[PDB]
Amino acid sequence: TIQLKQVIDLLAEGELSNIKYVNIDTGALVLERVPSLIRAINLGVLDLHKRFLLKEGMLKIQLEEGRRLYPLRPAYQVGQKPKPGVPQFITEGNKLGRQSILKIEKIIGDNGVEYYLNDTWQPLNITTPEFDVLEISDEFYCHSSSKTLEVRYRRAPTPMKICVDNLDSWGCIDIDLPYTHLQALLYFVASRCQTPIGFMENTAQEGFNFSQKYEAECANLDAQNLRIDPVGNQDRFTRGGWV
Amino acid sequence: AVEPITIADLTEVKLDGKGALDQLLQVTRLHLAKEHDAGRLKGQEYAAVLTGG
Repeated sequence: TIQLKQVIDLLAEGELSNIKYVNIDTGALVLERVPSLIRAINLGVLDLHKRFLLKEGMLKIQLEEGRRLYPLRPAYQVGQKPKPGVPQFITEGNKLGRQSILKIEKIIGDNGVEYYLNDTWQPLNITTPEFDVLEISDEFYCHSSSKTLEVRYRRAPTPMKICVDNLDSWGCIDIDLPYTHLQALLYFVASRCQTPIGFMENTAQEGFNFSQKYEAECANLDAQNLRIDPVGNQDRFTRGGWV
Repeated sequence: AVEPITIADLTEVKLDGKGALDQLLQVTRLHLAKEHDAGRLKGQEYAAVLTGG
């Protein structure tokens, strides 16, 4: 799910050719605003991961009786930096970053049971008070019979860190996307960069046009169904009674 | 003391010549180039202004 940054910039030359970002007026060659371009591209990738799933992750929480709030932050995760004031209880899963948890979706115990999320008055309900924290009531401990939990959530990749010495290559960086959403990302970046420039009648609408094309492309990807889509088929016949 | 002003004096055909027309066009190009280098001109107003001028 990777692409060389080199290819991306070479292609974005073909749509940013009007403006400062990539061209000297004479002998149009890429400038050194590459930092700003990278900062825009990362935002574009995050937006695409918002619009389509494209990824999902997993954790594993080791419970501790009498605890009320379990935050999911990269200071509690094994292999991260062990801040002394916190006990590292997240013992397994994808390395956690600042933007990794877009939404928690499933909670599965060690017994194979499936608990309920934000479904009030359900038998064993788990509540998220702050979108990245699990609040576990005492009734859960009363009737849990589970020493650990498995969490699944919608992910977004962690962008690679650029550096002033890394300005040498900038071409070994790898964006994390399938190529389809590359074609879409091009329009996103072009719109964002071209918006605040131009004073002529036809040159003041390029940002708007690129936004329109971006939306059209997203709709086309949805129609072609090039993203993950689970579909549920319960049993309903093993409960005992529907047969 | 009679130097005859000629078409060469006005402008020689080369782009980088020393004719008055050539150097005026060059300075206009430089100003527009700096304007485009700053985030203020697209690559089409650059042509429009020159052709008008």
